[PDB]
Amino acid sequence: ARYLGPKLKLSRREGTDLFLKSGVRAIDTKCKIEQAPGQHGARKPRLSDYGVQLREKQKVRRIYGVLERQFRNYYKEAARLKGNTGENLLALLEGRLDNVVYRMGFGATRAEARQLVSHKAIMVNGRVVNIASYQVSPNDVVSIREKAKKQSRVKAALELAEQREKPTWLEVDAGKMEGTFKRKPERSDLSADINEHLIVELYSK
Amino acid sequence: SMQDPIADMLTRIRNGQAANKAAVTMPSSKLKVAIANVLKEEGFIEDFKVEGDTKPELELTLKYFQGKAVVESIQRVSRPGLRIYKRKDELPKVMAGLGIAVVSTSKGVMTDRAARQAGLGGEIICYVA
Amino acid sequence: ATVNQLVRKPRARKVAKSNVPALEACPQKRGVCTRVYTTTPKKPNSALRKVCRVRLTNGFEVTSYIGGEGHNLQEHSVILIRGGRVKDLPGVRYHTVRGALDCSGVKDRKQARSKYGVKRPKA
Amino acid sequence: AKSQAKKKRGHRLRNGGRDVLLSRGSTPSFSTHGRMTKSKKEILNKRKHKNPYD
Amino acid sequence: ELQEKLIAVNRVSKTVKGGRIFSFTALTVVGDGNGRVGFGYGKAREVPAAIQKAMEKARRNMINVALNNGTLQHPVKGVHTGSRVFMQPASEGTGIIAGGAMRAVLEVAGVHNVLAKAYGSTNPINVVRATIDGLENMNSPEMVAAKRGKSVEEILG
Amino acid sequence: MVTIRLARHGAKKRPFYQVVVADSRNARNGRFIERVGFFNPIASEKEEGTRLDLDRIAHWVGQGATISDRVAALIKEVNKAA
Amino acid sequence: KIRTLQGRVVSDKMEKSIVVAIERFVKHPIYGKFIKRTTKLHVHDENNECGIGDVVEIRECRPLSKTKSWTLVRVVEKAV
RNA sequence: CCCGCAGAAGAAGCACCGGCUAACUCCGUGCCAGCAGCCGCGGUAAUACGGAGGGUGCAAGCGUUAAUCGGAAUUACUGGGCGUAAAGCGCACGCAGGCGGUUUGUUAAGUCAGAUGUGAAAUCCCCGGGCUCAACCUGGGAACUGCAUCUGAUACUGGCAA
RNA sequence: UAGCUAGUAGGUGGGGUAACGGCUCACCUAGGCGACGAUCCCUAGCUGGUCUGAGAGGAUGACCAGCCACACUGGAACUGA
Repeated sequence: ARYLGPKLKLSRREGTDLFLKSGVRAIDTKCKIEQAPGQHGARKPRLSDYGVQLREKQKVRRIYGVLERQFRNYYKEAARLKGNTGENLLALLEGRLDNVVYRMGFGATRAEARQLVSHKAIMVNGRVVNIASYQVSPNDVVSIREKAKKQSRVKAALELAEQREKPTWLEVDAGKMEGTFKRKPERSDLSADINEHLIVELYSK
Repeated sequence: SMQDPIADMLTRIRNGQAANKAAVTMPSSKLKVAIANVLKEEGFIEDFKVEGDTKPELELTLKYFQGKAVVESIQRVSRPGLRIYKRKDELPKVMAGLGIAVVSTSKGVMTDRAARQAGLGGEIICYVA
Repeated sequence: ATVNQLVRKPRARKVAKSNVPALEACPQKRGVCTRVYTTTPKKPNSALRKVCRVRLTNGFEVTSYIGGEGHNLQEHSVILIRGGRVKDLPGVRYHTVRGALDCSGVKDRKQARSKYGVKRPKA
Repeated sequence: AKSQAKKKRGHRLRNGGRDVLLSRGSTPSFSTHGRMTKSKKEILNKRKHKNPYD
Repeated sequence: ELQEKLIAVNRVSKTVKGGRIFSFTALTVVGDGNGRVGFGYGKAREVPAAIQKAMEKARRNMINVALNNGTLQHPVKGVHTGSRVFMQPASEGTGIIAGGAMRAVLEVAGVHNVLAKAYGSTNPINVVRATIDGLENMNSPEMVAAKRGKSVEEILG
Repeated sequence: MVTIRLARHGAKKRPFYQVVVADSRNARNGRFIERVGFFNPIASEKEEGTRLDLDRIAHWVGQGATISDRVAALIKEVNKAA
Repeated sequence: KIRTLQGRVVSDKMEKSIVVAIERFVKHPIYGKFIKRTTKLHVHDENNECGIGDVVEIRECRPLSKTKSWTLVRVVEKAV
């Protein structure tokens, strides 16, 4: 129900940094992101349009760590919801709790934030919350509980997250290790280099 | 053997616009006068007139824009082999609103838009694009 | 195509014919092997194919292919046929489930073992 | 329809039989046709692996 | 910037006294991304020569089309020799859903949201000709306002 | 007897009784005449589920209904707290 | 006003009764056309007066025989 | 449900990789063994067979079979055809049926509009709520495109009269 | 699968039912149904709904709920609201 294999293999099959290792060292020193994984990595595939749609959907999947039953249900909910289906899917994906913990900064990666959520070290609105797929509403105050507030990886994660680009649909504290989800992230707020039209075109087939 | 005079009228308009004729002529009737009036109100034909006394004829002045004909497509919907009556929230739009559907409603023959504004449906005679 | 003609007699839902009529719309059927033998395929192939006359539990005596390389089947063995026509064999419309009742899995196999009933090599 | 030869065989098997298909020479279990490896025409337009053009 | 998309490379033959002669024909589309699309059919003895011929042919004979933010104006039907393409405006947020060559046409023309089906034959040359026929026959509210002698709100009110 | 009783729906170990009026001889979750409210026994604090339309229940007892004991208890409860 | 069906007598040969065709005008559920469907009804023709080619007004009532739960209320347009 | 303990500790398979269709090389075998959904592959350099390495997809599942709808506009009402691709009866008359030039009046049957009763509940959809989330449960709505009655409109179709 | 039906179709009167009624008997009438498919043969529990589909449709009707039928097979009444 998780990937838990080599992660740079995933990001080099995508051909881009998926922010899924850390930021503490440059990824082109950690591995070779320009290639593809395996024996025939240096040979490049011509990649027909089904390959382009599949690569885009798999990239947005492996960024957030979601598997395919859950991602299809995210598509079903996004097409159910009123408005732009692609930006609906992106706001649904960004509203996940493990993503929210990463985006505040209490985790080096989505996987670290998912382990910190699942190990009962996160409370939103004063209830400790264990599920990583928790859809975090606006005006939710996600907080680290005091049982794990004195944890070293949280402090290092806040420092490298301050080196990362700060989001704007939430406020952090970092002195109380908590944060308020301000608003639903619209499309021209998050990373503007993925094509959600390819994902909705893939699921339309 | 000439069992749809309305479709004969629409056919005459369509053939005239295809053959670049400046005015078409046909036998007249009150329904044809009403359809010519709603076409003139919506701006598809220039003018129309009736000629005879006991055998009245309808003359329609066809309209042409800077290269071509104004009536692009004109289709008869409620043919006599299958009549079609639609309620006031099933009045369709033609060309997503840029065309008109001539709708014989209970209080006269008018467009689909005028029928939908007045709040009543009826028979749908033709589509005009 | 005239609407009055359709009213007098309507459009016909065409054909519902099945290629596995001795399965009787059931996924598998077991049966006893009447004769295990080897026949030969159509024009462009020229192999030797291991099939069997099986007599199913619904009374149908059909010919079923045996996949894999080598089997243990003989007279009076109780196999489980599956459905799925092998194309170049004349009139063989079914398949044996290797790993079923009285049909052993394929020996020495290490890829696609689920289709041939080979258990995982517990190294 | 069954052939005239087979009808004569059936009459002579009913009337004091011999079952001459036993005395027929037994064919092998395989097929004995002529096998030819392909020509240059067939190999040149076999269109295997269908790789697209660049 | 005139983006461009190759649709279908095909190998055609011509039987002569010696043997057969294989030559490659390519079909491309070229569009600007704002309502200008064209297509080009090239033919040569090598694939890149056919590609360059098709691109230089598609670049010249581009048509213009008026459309919405990313959408058609009204449901149109384009017919050519074999194909009976139907295209229809969609809501904002849904991608172009068409088939193959129609996807390439609506990619480079600047259309982003369309529900589109191909009835009849689905040869690529004919569906490209049918799609560009339907796009060229799509008419805008302002040009039908000029055609009928009134305003856009006079049509839509 | 047309009794006003509880029909138990809801999940396992999370019941939810529609306060309902039906013939007494039918099944518990069967053929009812109308539902005159509900009762959530495990509901919440300040998100309260217990509703009765007492005009229709009074109409039914004026017609000759026989209230069950739990429904009569809840009528007592919502009358004393409403 | 009470519900009354208006039909045409098909036959009257029994005794004190008629058989009345009542044509209904229905849209077809598939093909959309307005077709002409006809129902026949044994009708208690009281006084045995109605002919065989005329129109009748008929209301439904108590079952009067094995069939024939309908009765004639008034006649319009007697036959030629 | 909460708290405490020990330790990374007890917990990853299944199919596929010729095209359709995402992802390729080597070794074995040599129209054999075999694969196959279709096209088809195997005749000594097989990206199609069997294994290995690598990869791709899904994941406590994954494949195969069976059955259904889809794609199939391939029974076409929406939404197809009929010179030559399958398809105008050899030709005509004509009953039942289907359709009906034009004007006025009437009726208001078809048609349209409003109301009323009904269209069980659950399911479906929308806005909420409760289970840590979800599934699930649940409140309120909309919906049930229908039928019947009443009151109107009467352009168009029908009935009638000229 | 093109003809089917003599309590058959209707009437009058006796009986009978909680209740109308060929429900049933006597008499009279000769009808009644059917090309809008009677009759006969095969198959099938029906619906709210489920699956699919853009919809129109198509396939289906397990769980849940409404209705019907049955209780080893064939028949019959008793008791009782």
